[PDB]
Amino acid sequence: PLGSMSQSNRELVVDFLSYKLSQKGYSWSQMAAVKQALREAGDEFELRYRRAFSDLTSQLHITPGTAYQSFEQVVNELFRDGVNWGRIVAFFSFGGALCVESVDKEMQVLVSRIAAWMATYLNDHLEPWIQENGGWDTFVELYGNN
Amino acid sequence: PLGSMSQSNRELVVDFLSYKLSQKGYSWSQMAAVKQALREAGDEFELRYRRAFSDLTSQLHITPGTAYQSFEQVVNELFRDGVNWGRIVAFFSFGGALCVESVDKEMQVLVSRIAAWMATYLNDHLEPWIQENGGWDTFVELYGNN
Amino acid sequence: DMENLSRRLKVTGDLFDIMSG
Amino acid sequence: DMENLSRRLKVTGDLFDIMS
Ligand SMILES: [Cl-]
Ligand SMILES: [Cl-]
Ligand SMILES: [Cl-]
Repeated sequence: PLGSMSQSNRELVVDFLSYKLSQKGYSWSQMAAVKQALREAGDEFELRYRRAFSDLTSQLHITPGTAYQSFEQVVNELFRDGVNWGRIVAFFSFGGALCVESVDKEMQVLVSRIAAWMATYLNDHLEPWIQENGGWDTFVELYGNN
Repeated sequence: PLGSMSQSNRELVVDFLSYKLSQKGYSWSQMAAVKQALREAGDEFELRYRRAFSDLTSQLHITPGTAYQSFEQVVNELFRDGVNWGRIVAFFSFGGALCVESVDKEMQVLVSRIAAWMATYLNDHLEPWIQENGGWDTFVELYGNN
Repeated sequence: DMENLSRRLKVTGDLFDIMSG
Repeated sequence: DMENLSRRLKVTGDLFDIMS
């Protein structure tokens, strides 16, 4: 389709430069500091999780038709008795692991759905707590450069 | 600034999932496979460059008034006697190094300018060669790991 | 089995939350 | 200065191309 080649090249440029800037430490915007601190905290959460247990989502049997119900049950229980930044990192790590299992077991259709379920839960049920506890700036203060 | 409007919670989710999937080696789209292949080629190229030579970032003097002429001079000579994928990788790594040096020396305004220079050179002068040589999917065949 | 998973996530999240302060 | 850099980019580019 008209213009698709040009647009894709622009996205490669943007993606390459953002990768290199964040790779060397430079956070050039606000959500850039949040993303970088979230990626780092997710890697640390996964490292601590694997040292104590088996890897995430092993023993979780996901299929496309049942995945939503499992996601909904895990996330509701994770935040049942409260929210804190550590549990929010767990929420992200869980979704990441769900997507990895999905691609690994050849259910790639689930990836963009899991992203929608996470964003919905994030906006509906975590953003009010986030706003009342300093916003994403506070998260960056607590987990950035880690 | 690079990444002007990727500020939503939805994009934070998409960004984290994308980081986890590519960290474990999985691509959710053809475009994702190109981006991953290009980031890793850049990492590998710059490592080989730093061992044979100085830092790619131990650079010539960048200023806002001379950055384009430096860029144009280097790029035109890089492709004067022909194009191949290794030189296209070198072209991305060079732009990335200009951006890093620009931010490091407090000329952040140049990042978006360099991004335009790269997209413009790519779309006007490399895109014909890319199409005659199997497109970016052939790059992934040759430089992807998985 | 999904019961056990969210408990592992919650206790690991809380350990993280503590050590971040 | 820039003649030197682009020579290093080109020869590193070509070696990487040959190896892939
Ligand atoms: Cl957005
Ligand atoms: Cl990514
Ligand atoms: Cl993508």
